[PDB]
Amino acid sequence: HHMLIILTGLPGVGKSTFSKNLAKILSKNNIDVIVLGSDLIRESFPVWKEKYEEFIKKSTYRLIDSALKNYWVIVDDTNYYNSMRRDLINIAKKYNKNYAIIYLKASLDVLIRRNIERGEKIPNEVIKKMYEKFDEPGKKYKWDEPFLIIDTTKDIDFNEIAKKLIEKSKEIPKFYVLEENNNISDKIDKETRKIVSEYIKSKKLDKDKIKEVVELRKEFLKKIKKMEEVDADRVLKEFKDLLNSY
Amino acid sequence: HHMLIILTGLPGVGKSTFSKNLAKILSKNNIDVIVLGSDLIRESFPVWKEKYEEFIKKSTYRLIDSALKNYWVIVDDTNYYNSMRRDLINIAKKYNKNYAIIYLKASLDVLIRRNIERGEKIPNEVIKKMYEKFDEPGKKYKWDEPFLIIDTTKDIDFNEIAKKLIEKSKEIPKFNISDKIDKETRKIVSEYIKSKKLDKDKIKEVVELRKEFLKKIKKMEEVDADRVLKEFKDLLNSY
RNA sequence: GGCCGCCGCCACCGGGGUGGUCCCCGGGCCGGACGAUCCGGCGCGCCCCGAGUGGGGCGCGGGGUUCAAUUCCCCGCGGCGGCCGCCA
RNA sequence: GGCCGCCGCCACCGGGGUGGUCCCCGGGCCGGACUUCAGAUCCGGCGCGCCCCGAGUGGGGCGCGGGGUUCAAUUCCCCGCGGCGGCCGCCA
Ligand SMILES: Nc1ncnc2c1ncn2[C@@H]1O[C@H](COP(=O)(O)OP(=O)(O)NP(=O)(O)O)[C@@H](O)[C@H]1O
Ligand SMILES: Nc1ncnc2c1ncn2[C@@H]1O[C@H](COP(=O)(O)OP(=O)(O)NP(=O)(O)O)[C@@H](O)[C@H]1O
Ligand SMILES: [Mg+2]
Ligand SMILES: [Mg+2]
Repeated sequence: HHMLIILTGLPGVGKSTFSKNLAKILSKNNIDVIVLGSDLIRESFPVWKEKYEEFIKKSTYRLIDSALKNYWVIVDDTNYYNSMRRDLINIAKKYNKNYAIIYLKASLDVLIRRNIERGEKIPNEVIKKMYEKFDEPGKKYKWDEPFLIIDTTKDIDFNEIAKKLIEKSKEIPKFYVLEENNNISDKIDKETRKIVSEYIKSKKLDKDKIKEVVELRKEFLKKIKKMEEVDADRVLKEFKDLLNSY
Repeated sequence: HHMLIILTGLPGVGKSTFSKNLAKILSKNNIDVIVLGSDLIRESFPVWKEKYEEFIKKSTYRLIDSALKNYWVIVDDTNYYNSMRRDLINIAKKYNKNYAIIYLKASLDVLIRRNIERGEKIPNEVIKKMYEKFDEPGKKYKWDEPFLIIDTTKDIDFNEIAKKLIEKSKEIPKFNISDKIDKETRKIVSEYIKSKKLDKDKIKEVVELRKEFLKKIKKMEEVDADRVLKEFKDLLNSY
């Protein structure tokens, strides 16, 4: 069906650009997609202020969440922390939708250069620190491993990428658990095991004979799971008797 | 406090531009303000589709709503219908905040000119019809009356506008027994008048009789409906 | 990136049990005796034996307890995860 | 923009009620009743208009937009004037 696309990468690596191109392709593919990012709101404020961020984070997540109920969502954001990427995944987990992390990278070189061409709104010094404190996706959690790693300096086959994503959208997202396909059959197993250990201690057996006692139980148990009705007490005696006449 | 500023005007009249300016000024005035408009989300879609509108509307209102809890909010939208403007007011009504409608005007001429300059993404034909069906703010409801009417063709004193708004933000947003005796006695009198067909002079007395009785009772502290109503009926029968 | 938790380190995969030199359930695969069925088996390393096919022995991160450790204790490696680090 | 509607025209202001000649509740003011002052108390009252009497100061008549159902209209109905709203129309 539809899925959540999480982007991750340092400022200026080309995330927003990426989003719009990827978004157009996906459209041509008859896929309703929307690009959401914290900036949408953050930049709706004439000025920036630390106190705004709480609201911004909350407002952004709400959009993604409500948007993910009906459309493909490409999250255009830094997500330089893994716990952020997690938060975004829990949204897809919540609506049981497939999710794909796309990590865009580029050498600090290209980043500093592009930031200078932007007026250096964000001090080069910051860009440098972020590059260092950035959480390499996949390095800590397997759920964090990137479905793709894109190098914005080289070409990009948006058609191939769109193809791969669509195919993953069709897969089954197993976020938590499943079952595929008793007590008495089990109690006989456990008990016979203890009985065999008792017999082995009372006869001070050697390696050779013990292996027969073990095979003796194996044969015994096989003969029993063939019989329909069985009683713990009864069987356990037939076993002890079998061991005594060994 | 903080208030909800509603913008209204045809596409290209200068709404978004207006918002950014008004927001900057309000900022220097130590006021936390945010600019929100349906376009924010609509344009987050690579292409446009009728079915997106529902989400776009709902998602936008949610933002304005959650934003108006902590910040001033300038709604940058066309809102060419009054029912739309109302729906935004209901938000301010909900949080009991002041609201100010700002109508941006411009001759069809300036609009068509500006639309051409934008690539005419919106066919001129459309701009023309929207102009012909733009609900003139105030024309139907007093609550719709514009706090201001701005002509984007002439200059704009953002400092003056900012001052007026601030001042309006400070204004205040607006948004038994004795009775039962009166009612019943009235009924009793109508009943008595039906069962005896009195004369003009006579009924005038019955009415003055109730008048005097009622006055005598509003003097007594404790009273019981059932009880007094009986004393009245008895007084009626003994006259 | 910091803190902490669960698990694996018995050897086809998954799940589970267990002081027995492993075992049970499901799946897969291989071989032998007879075509389905019956029976046996399954990884890596090292060593011995056989002209060869093949057969057999030893071991399974380090150490402790024990007749015996996959299991129980301490340590080491690894797998997975949780919380938080939040325009940067 | 389309469709539907509410309130006032009882009379200090606002809300409301009720076929009883009006009233109920809150506000404001004026005055009477207990003051040097001030938070308070109970109680009478409060608008508009046309005509007349004060040979002086005040009081008297009647009406409360037009008509109808009525013994009685503030109330119920039709219209007028005055004030206000609801739903919907939705990139456009
Ligand atoms: N594939 C690309 N190759 C070269 N330059 C690119 C590419 N994509 C984007 N750019 C340019 O790199 C600069 C930043 O791109 P942008 O998409 O804004 O990055 P971003 O990560 O979204 N930035 P930010 O939102 O601040 O984190 C602009 O000059 C883009 O035009
Ligand atoms: N005060 C102004 N005087 C003259 N031109 C203006 C003014 N304000 C804005 N413009 C120009 O008018 C064009 C559109 O302005 P814009 O602010 O986008 O209007 P809008 O109503 O927000 N448009 P839309 O979002 O499509 O409804 C741009 O060229 C603006 O620069
Ligand atoms: Mg960006
Ligand atoms: Mg605009």
